[PDB]
Amino acid sequence: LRSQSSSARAGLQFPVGRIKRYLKRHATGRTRVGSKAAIYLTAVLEYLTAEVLELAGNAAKDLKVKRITPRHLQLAIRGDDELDSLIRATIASGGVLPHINKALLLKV
Amino acid sequence: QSSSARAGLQFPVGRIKRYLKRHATGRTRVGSKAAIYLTAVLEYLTAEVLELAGNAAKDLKVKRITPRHLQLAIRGDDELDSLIRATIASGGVLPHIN
Amino acid sequence: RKISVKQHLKIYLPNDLMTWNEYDKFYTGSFQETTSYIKFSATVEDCCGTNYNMDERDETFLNEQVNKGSSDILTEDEFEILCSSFEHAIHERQPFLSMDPESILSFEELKPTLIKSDMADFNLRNQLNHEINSHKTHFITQFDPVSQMNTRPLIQLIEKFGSKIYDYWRERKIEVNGYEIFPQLKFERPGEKEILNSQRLRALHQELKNAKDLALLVAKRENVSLNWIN
Amino acid sequence: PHRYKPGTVALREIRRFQKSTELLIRKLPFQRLVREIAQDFKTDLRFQSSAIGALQESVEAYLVSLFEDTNLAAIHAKRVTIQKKDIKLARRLRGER
Amino acid sequence: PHRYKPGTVALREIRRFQKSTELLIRKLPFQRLVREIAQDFKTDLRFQSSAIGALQESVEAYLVSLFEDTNLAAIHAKRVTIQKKDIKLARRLRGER
Amino acid sequence: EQEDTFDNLQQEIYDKETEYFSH
Amino acid sequence: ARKETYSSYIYKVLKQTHPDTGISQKSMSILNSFVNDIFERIATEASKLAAYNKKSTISAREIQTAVRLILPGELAKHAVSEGTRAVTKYSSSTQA
Amino acid sequence: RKETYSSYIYKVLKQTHPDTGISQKSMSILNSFVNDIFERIATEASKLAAYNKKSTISAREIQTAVRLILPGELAKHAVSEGTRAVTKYSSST
Amino acid sequence: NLNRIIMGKYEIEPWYFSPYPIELTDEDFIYIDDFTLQYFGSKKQYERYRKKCTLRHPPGNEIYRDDYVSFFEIDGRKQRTWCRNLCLLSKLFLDHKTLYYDVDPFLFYCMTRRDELGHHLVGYFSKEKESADGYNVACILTLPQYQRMGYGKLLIEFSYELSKKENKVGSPEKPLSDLGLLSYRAYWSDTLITLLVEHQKEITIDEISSMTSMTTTDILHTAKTLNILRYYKGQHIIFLNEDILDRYNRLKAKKRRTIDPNRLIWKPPVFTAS
Amino acid sequence: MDPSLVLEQTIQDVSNLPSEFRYLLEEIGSNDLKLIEEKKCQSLQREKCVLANTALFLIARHLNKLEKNIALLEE
Amino acid sequence: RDNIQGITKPAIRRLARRGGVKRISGLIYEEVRAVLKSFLESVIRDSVTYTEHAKRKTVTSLDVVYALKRQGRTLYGFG
Amino acid sequence: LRDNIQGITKPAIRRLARRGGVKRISGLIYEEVRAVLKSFLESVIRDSVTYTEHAKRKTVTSLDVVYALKRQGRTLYGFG
DNA sequence: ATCAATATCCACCTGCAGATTCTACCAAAAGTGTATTTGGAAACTGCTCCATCAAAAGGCATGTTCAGCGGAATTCCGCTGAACATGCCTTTTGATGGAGCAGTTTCCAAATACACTTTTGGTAGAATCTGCAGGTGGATATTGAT
DNA sequence: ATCAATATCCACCTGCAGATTCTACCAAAAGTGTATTTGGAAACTGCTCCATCAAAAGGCATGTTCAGCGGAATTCCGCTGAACATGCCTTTTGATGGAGCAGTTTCCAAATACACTTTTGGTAGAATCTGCAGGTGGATATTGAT
Repeated sequence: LRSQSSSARAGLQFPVGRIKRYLKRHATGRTRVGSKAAIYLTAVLEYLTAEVLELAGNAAKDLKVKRITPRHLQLAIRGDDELDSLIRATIASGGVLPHINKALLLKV
Repeated sequence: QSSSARAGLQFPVGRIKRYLKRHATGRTRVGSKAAIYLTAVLEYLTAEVLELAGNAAKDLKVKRITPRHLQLAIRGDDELDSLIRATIASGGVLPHIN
Repeated sequence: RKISVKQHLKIYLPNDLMTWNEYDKFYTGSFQETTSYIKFSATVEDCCGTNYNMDERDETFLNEQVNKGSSDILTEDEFEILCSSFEHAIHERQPFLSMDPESILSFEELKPTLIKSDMADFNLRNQLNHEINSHKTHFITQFDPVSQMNTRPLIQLIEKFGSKIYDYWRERKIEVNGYEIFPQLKFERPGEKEILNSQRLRALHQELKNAKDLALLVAKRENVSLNWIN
Repeated sequence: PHRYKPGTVALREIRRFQKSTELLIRKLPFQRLVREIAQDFKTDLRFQSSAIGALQESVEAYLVSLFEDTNLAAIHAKRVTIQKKDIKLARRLRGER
Repeated sequence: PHRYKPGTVALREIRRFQKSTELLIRKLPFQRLVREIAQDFKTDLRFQSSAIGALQESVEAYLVSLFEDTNLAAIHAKRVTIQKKDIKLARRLRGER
Repeated sequence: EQEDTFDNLQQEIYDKETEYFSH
Repeated sequence: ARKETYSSYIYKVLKQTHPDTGISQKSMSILNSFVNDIFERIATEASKLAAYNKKSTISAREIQTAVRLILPGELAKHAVSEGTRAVTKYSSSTQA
Repeated sequence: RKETYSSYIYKVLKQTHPDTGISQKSMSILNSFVNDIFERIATEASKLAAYNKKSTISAREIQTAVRLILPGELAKHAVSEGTRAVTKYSSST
Repeated sequence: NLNRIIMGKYEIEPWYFSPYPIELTDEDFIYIDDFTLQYFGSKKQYERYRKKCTLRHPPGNEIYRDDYVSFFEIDGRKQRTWCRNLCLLSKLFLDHKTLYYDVDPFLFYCMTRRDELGHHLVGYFSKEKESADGYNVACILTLPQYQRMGYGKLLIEFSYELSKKENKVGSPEKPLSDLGLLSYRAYWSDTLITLLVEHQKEITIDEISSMTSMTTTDILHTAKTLNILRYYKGQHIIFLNEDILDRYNRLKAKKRRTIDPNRLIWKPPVFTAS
Repeated sequence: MDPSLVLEQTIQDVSNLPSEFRYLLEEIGSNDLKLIEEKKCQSLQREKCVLANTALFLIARHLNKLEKNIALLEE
Repeated sequence: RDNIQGITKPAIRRLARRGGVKRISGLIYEEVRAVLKSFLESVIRDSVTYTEHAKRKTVTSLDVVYALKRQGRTLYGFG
Repeated sequence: LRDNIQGITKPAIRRLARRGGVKRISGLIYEEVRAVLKSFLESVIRDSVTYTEHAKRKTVTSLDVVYALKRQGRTLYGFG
């Protein structure tokens, strides 16, 4: 709509110069190709935007219109997509997968 | 004269500095730190080697071979966790039987 | 947006919120089923034998016109078979027949060819008859059609009547350039419309031959069961 | 003077507590352990709350995974009581000599 | 004929392959099986035959990995043989993903 | 008048059963 | 008192996914650390791969293979896709 | 077309017992051992290189790194020797 | 259409326009028999084949018959000539295959019925004699003799129970038949509710590759057919659903003619020469 | 051609006569249980040699190509 | 001093019934607190070295959690 | 282009478990230890081929599988 | 306790690759000076935030019985560790053999560093309101006495 | 098995952090318009590698076996936990209290890039000895049945 773009070229959603001086502050090599240094918008987006669609139903199931943390690494190791990298995430009281042995219940 | 002999021990310096140049993002650093940074291999590379040779007293395998090398530095146990990560061309394992 | 995976569970109960006119005389007769399955190993081409039959167009000169004063009785069952033969009794020896129906080769030089020719190795059962001694009865299977208990050998159709078989077999190749009444396919192309011998296999002449000697008496326990009625 | 079959309210405790993520511990004796065992190496050292809490629950996760682990090790040997050296070899097999 | 006892001649064969360290597998069925399960998700990917040397010692590495800890699981379980939930416990003990 | 090849042939199969396909 | 605030972008996109939806803040810092940790580790890997390729510019494509490899394959495909649709609108140094 | 390091390891070996000999699975395998312990010290350098919170790097990061990565007695006498050698480098004016 | 097909009982106007007059471009009235089902145009060779009757059961190998029908498995390599020619019936009609090479090894399963007039050739679906990409079923056709009973849908009840002793997967191929969908999912429809009525335990969707032999790229594809994938309750829940309370009453109160896994004899072959 | 391609033709049917072994011999010994009591009746004879004939004809239609494979692989 | 019994069978009653075991060997105490303390004094000791060479004898969580991110079980969430 | 499986390869166990000090086995875990070997290694060789196609190579190297083995995280001797 | 056939230990003896320590050749990171750096060395200030008590109540030890559950061995069996005549792709064994290297060579896209630059996210931090973690009762799920 | 005592589900509701979201400044950059540099790309191109190609040795491998011992299933002594009522201890949530840690200053020790100049640590190399794996031969462990 405008000639002045904020890199409006991406419909963009993430801060850009911040990732560029991120790129300047770990910067082991000297060069990361700059038009392809705009791919890092895909570097952020994804599973965080996957969990926000993942975390819908329980929040209304426990009748809660905003978000609280603790139901999340439970579904992470339950989420078969991310669970391979989801080992090093440990949370301040964000939980476990709780599970009871069926063999614990002797039905007596 | 040499950065071995100016540093006065066996090893030279600045190439490993260039490796930490090719490791770098602060992009420059002091020349005088590097020799003790260079020490880290030395004061490592002792910690495994002739520790074999207590077994050399009674067997005369006077060339070092690889499965001879891993015989009792493997028993030099204080680093040994870090070398379960060490893999190797046909290393070998030993008993602990119950 | 993703799709499901293994290992999971299912919640079951809880609180969730004009008929063509001519087949009746064409097929009657019954098939015998066994109580078990069938092993079948005979080709469908020799179930047909020849894939050749001849329609009304030439046999309106002969079936109701020549049978009037024929000395040997002339049917149709003897004739349609013999003129189906010799196309394959000569197929080894003119694969350059292709280009011209003027190059049909006449019977006067088919005399040493087709008289002692052998139709896809035709005559294999008569030298198979002498050790089998089906000499009284006549060599019939049901893989064979029943048109051989009635029909007669190849000689005394030729050497009584042979000068009039090739004759109208000749003129009706040039109108199609030598093709058959059924041109075979579009088979000029598959196109569109319009050291091992020396170790173990030498029992191949031992483990199928160990019953060929039995095979001369696989008949004999039924070849003994025949001469009793009459 | 009436009680049900012995063992039932533990199941309730499983439900609520593995369901829970509220902590357990007084901060003080835990960090008193860390201070007694760290002041030896240099006196006058302090610490921050997220460490004690997360360290607590992380080693809880450590142990409680070990508890279920040797649970199915005991019923793997078809029993319930785990041993010491069961959890030792599991954790040895997790990476610590 | 004379026949050795079950186990103590297994003890010398324990000592025999402990006395071994050497090469395990043949070249061929391994290299082709991994080659064809790579052939699918890209048509024919070359392996350095030297790196097939690296692959043969690589599959040495996986076999020594899994068999050292299956040894240790068997000596956990009070059992002479090894089986499934040994390796299940070891794998989730081991972190497959 | 007709039972001659009928009785002098039937020892072959028990001469055949242990002959070839028993080994 | 000298920081950056990262819950807003996911906050805006969370309401645009789920219409009136708020946040808890701890997970914000959890996953910001999580994403830049796994990002910097694949960065160090990618730079070393760009060292032992002996050619001196890090690309989109090799780190993209990294987020095809250790990122999981469905959302890896999603990653390639959304990066490519980003770049196929990253061509407009033009009028339309 | 490469450098070697094991020659330095040989002269260290004659500083130790010069007596022993060389197999070449063992010479190549000590070469790979020393190469990946070299990259190992490079790696723990990377992590300090991150969270120094610094931009131009000190030498106490070197001393503390060789203090911090490694077990008790070998690393202690290591850092003693390393300071000793660089201080005698410094005395070698 | 051209040169319309008088085949057995009920005729058809042929579907793809003229691969009956490939070179056959002058006649009108075409007479088809059943056994080898020869595509005879012309008149007075065909009743001559009624003199030529030697076959009361066709060349089809048998691993099955029920009370009613029998099943055919067709090695087209022993009988060479005709065992290509049956798709030319399809090439007039179901054009979705190739005649590009006179292809040697390719496989079938055709189909028949025991009629007291004789064995009744009643159609086929396609097959491959290999192991490449699913290689069981590609093209569904219920022949223009007769369509409208249940065997009009029972072409695809055959690949899967072969896969039991075969112990690997069979998977349909890309030239689909459009009406075959109302067999395709319709066959796989009640299969999902089979181990649903029991087995409330954990299922893996390749344990139904040990139950139904289905591949991962397609066992999920048939899953979302009944959009059966509710979540955010604790797992991916199949959601036992009130509409489907019918046909696991109606599969057992309006039971339908399916087969038995025991009465069949087959063993896996060996692929040898090329 | 070679000795190697001669086995390729001579296994499959060679593995199918055992199917013919496992299919044919049974009904020879089945249609004959009732008849010795007689010792249909006068017109059933025409089939009993026919199914014997396929127990006779079934073997030489192969040898017309088969036995001459020995001669070309020996010369 | 000897406050090892801060963690005990009430503690591991909760955090061991959470394991789903029922009957502990009711002398697991010393060794579980041992491995607990091995992790903790190890991880805090090199955290302390970092931060008191950064000249600070309190410790944040980030350094200590990177040191246990060497064993990989990293807490996040407080910066 | 042999698109056939031979992966049920071998009870090599008979010294897979005499390298260690463990007694008799009787197995049948063969199939899945094959599978777990193959699955782990295919996960690491798609790594190596992605490396090699970053280098746009046809093959993976001994060096490349060294990159694989360090990056799953057990460091490899003998091969640089 | 004892007989007696297999398996291994140590000085001696022979092929077999080869190690190593340097000659031929190199080459390029290295040793020290000089300018200009600049972050940090190191100290100063600000103002803390990890440390000190006081009132009650809320969980742990110790119970007494019990007890559900094994702790260590019974009989069986099965299935198999140690045997085995006799096949197997494999292994040497060079050779074919051809084709993506890698190492040099060679344009340009452009990333990156340069200085400007219109606005937009870090924080100060309150309005306000507002769902929101939970107190208090109805319907009902679980579960023991005999 | 049919009550009655607990326990989950659930309804409706009670004083909050406190989210949060917002103005408001406000630093404060990240997008705007050039510069200078290359590393990318890639391309050319002998070649050495890898995948076959074939064949007498060929140590395992194949099915096949034979009669042993944990595994399974299964046993009573004996009880360490386990069920919670009575006794007791350190607590949590509220009040002050101080030397050390965030953030900020002046001087300095060291370092980039450069400019000189070179040894030396590096590569392919093949002589000599030789080290080592490997083959020979007598004396010493090691078990299964009687």
